[PDB]
Amino acid sequence: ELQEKLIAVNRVSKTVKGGRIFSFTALTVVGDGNGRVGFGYGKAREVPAAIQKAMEKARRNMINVALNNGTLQHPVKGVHTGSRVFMQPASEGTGIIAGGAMRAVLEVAGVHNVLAKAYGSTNPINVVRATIDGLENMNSPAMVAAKRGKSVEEIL
Amino acid sequence: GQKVHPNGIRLGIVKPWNSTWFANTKEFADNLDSDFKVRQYLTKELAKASVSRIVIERPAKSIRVTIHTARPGIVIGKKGEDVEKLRKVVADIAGVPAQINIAEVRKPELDAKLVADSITSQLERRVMFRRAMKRAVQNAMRLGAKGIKVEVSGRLGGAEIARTEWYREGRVPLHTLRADIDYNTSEAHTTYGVIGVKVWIFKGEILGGMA
Amino acid sequence: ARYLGPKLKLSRREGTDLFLKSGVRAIDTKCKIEQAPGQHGARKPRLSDYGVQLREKQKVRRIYGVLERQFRNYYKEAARLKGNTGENLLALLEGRLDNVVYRMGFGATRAEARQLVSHKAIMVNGRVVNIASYQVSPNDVVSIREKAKKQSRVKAALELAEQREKPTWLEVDAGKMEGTFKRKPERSDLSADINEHLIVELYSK
Amino acid sequence: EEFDAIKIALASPDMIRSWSFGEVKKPETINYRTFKPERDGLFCARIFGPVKDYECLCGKYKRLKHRGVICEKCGVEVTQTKVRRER
Amino acid sequence: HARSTGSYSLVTQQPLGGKAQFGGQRFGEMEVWALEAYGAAYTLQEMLTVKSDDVNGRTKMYKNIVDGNHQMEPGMPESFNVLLKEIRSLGINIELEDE
Amino acid sequence: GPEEITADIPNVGEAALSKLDESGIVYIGAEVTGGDILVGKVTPK
Amino acid sequence: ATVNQLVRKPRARKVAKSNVPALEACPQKRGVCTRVYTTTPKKPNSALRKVCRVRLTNGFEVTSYIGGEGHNLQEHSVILIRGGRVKDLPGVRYHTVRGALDCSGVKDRKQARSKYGVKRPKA
Amino acid sequence: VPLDGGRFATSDLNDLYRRVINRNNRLKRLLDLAAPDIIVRNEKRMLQEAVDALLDNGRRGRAITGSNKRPLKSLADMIKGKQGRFRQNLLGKRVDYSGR
RNA sequence: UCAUGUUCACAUACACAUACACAAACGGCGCGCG
RNA sequence: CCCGCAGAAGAAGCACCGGCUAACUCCGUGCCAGCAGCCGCGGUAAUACGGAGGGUGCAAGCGUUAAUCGGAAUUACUGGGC
Ligand SMILES: [Mg+2]
Ligand SMILES: [Mg+2]
Ligand SMILES: [Mg+2]
Ligand SMILES: [Mg+2]
Ligand SMILES: [Mg+2]
Ligand SMILES: [Mg+2]
Ligand SMILES: [Mg+2]
Ligand SMILES: [Mg+2]
Ligand SMILES: [Mg+2]
Ligand SMILES: [Mg+2]
Ligand SMILES: [Mg+2]
Ligand SMILES: [Zn+2]
Repeated sequence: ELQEKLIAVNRVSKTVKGGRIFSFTALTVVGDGNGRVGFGYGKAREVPAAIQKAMEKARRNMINVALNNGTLQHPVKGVHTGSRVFMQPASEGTGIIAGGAMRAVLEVAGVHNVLAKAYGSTNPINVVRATIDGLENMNSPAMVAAKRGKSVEEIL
Repeated sequence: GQKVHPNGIRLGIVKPWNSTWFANTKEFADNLDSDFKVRQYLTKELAKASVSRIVIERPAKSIRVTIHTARPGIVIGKKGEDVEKLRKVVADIAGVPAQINIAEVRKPELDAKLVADSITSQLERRVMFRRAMKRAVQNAMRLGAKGIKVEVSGRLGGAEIARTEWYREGRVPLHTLRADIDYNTSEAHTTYGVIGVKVWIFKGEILGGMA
Repeated sequence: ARYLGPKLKLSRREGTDLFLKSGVRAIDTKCKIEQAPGQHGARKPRLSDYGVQLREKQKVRRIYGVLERQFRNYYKEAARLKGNTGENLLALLEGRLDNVVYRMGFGATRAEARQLVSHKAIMVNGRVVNIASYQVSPNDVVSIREKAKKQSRVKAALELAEQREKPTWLEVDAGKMEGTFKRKPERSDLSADINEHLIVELYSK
Repeated sequence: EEFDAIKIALASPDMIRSWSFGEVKKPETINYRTFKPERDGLFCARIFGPVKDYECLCGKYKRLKHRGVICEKCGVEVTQTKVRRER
Repeated sequence: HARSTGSYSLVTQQPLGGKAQFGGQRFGEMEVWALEAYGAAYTLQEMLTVKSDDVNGRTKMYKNIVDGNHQMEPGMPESFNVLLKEIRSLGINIELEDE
Repeated sequence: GPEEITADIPNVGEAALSKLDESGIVYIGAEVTGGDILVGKVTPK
Repeated sequence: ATVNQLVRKPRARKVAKSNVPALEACPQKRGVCTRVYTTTPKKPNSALRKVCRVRLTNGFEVTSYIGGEGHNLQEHSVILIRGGRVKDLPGVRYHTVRGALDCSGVKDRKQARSKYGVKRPKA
Repeated sequence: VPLDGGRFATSDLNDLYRRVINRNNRLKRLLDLAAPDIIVRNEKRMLQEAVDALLDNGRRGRAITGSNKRPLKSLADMIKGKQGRFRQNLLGKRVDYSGR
């Protein structure tokens, strides 16, 4: 049921006594499609085993994001190692008009209307971690009104 | 590094010979030549019968072929007709009266030469070598082999540079002379050359040493 | 301004049936549809993402017979019209007059419908329209004129339209050789396989 | 549906229409070379429902995401084929 | 002959009958009076629904048995829904009722 | 389309096919049990 | 940087120079080859590529590259030149136009004839 | 259901509804083409005498048949009695987990 | 105490095995067992 | 603009196919000839040079060069850093 898709399969290397030992790392993102997402990063000698380990890691440690009807709650910025991300909620029918890995994450999280941009570096790993950060640190009216102690109609 | 032929180094200790006879220096070479010819023609004929192992045994009055394969139905057919015809042809090749006996191997997945022929057929029909090897290893392990190790070599998937890929699943000890390591090799003749295939299959450390 | 090459070739390239022939004879009998066109057809190299966006665009464009400049113009018109860009694009493309003719069945294929609309057999509200890409507006009485109302191919295509399943937003009377456009088609009233989003994002790259 | 009694009566014409999902028109069932049900015959997949497990007849849709869309190639509803015995 | 599970008929989902088919024995009419003549109600409920006819309950039962839970959810047999439609296929409006 | 009798059966290995001959019929004198393939028929598509 | 410093001395965007100055923002310019010669490329390539020291109309003297397989040019020849660097001839920032005043047509080109100024053969 | 090769099992009701719908197709035609009383009383009789088959074949003067005088089983023949739902499939039915 | 080493040149997203899921049905006519 | 006239009859190119980028095989040649927007290809089996066939993309045009903006958060007021 969990819709899952890989993003980047890179071939990394380690030099050893004889020559070079190659190895692949696949970074995949899974999500139920209703608001719970999670990314995983696997590495192995072969692409299939790599992807499968990545997907196991991703199927564990998923998070919740306070969703509002296939779009976000408020403009949110996130920063990780090199990537910086700006994700803005958008109107109905806009589409997931965003970068590559950003598209992947938001799409499996289920968000169908979002304006995104990846300032700074574009390294898929950091951009995905920054997107997950920017999706996590988004609170919904319920959350914020609970946190201040009012009604949902007082904060709006 | 260069390895020792496992079946060879285990001969006498664990494995039994293929050919079994005694003949003095005058007869020996001719015995060996006849056996080479009969094995040649036998393989060429039963390319499809999945012939694991021939055994030649001539008790000085005849020749007894004992052929372990997985398709007695295919090598025999209706009422031993192909059997007896092959027998008369073997008799003409060898130059003595002949006799064929067929043994049926139960697990076609655990015989080295059988696995080799299967992988070679897959490669000749141009399947993905990686997937072929993986499926072979899974078949053998799920059948229950204590260990198995396969290796394909050369021009893998039509590449210019050759290299050797190999998988090992479980434990396959070679230096343990009392370990029944089945071994075999094969050649897949593809449009880019020969692709070699080696298969070790470790079945168990048999301590008594029967034959 | 028109594609003049083999049609089943396009069908093979897409993979699907694009309905470029009348469908009297089965496509499996006319060609190996399960195979890409040419010597190097039998191969599915993992398609790129932009590649599949392109493929969807080509599928729709070669179902409808629209060159890419006109198709990008349609895309822009859709971007202008408010609402959902995909459904709007489908609305324009379907509202094409040659498409309305093929829909009401006065032509075996959309190619034949364009042929007759070009050779002046089609009249909207008594005014003979010669441009196949005319934009039929809602509640337009589009008729066939007499001179090509004798056309044997026209009548045979009427029968084959009775063979096809009829669209719901078009009221066409065969005996009177007269259709009427009533309402813009719904996405659900068009074929479902085509994904709006592919074309949308492809042009909004 | 849970219940706790049973009632029987004559069905008025409007009730009988209400039970309907379509009106049958053609005296036919399935083709005699291929074996698709002939539309508006006694098996028409758009009257009663789709034949394939959770996927549609015209081929346009084959995944639970489309569950409950009605196509416009032939007009079938994509739904549980189990309901083909219900309607 | 013996059957754990296997085929079911198409018109109504009760098991096939046979040895030439992997069939279930008929718990026929007289046996049901025999259960009713003990107090045995749950046995009967099972025998003619969960073990037999209820297209949900039998797959939930099977899983509860492999789980070893020894519990059933009994529902309502689909052969009886066949009856309703075969009457409602006459102009006879039969229906289930609530209170 | 037309069927074939064969040993080239899809989705089955020598573990079963060992009793067929090369034509696609069981050997006479084969001793058989449940699930043995006696005749390797196959259908197109 | 403080808004105050930016006020005192605004930000003046980096100016990206022309990559082809001798064309003077004009798509092609005429030339008269002073000297046609061959030069060897830079690592890792190896060839003997054909280049002409050419005198523009405006007075600049550049080194133009001679595309296509085979040329019939010499000195005192009127050519037309366009932009684009060769790369493996460091210091050559112009191409010659094939099929121009003296830059003749290539022979037996059946693909990219528009690139190389060759006629449409008997078709 | 198909059986041994490309043949459908003669599935009785679909022969009865086929009778009805054929007759109804004709009757709509002959009504709208405005046939005279004697013709429509023909088809209207044949239709009433067909729906008679579909409901309870054989309470008519004679049961209709499609073989060597085998009467086709109609709906009311599926409800009632010794081979019909109430006795055959509801009151007592075949069960899994059994053997003999 | 102990210098130098000509130029270029080294495997990459799992789009399956005679897409996932999918294991024999209904009526006569008989014979026989209980 | 309309009506009538006979005839498929009078009307298809250009670029690209190693990756970015949609779309491959054979031959010719052998770090030569050559290509090239960037990475690179070519030193006797060239999917990258040339030819062929095949295909892909645009279409009465297609490509090349020149020019600006965007991409470039790459003068960072919105929106950088030491
Ligand atoms: Mg400069
Ligand atoms: Mg020196
Ligand atoms: Mg050095
Ligand atoms: Mg490509
Ligand atoms: Mg070129
Ligand atoms: Mg060559
Ligand atoms: Mg290239
Ligand atoms: Mg080339
Ligand atoms: Mg134009
Ligand atoms: Mg800027
Ligand atoms: Mg900086
Ligand atoms: Zn559909």
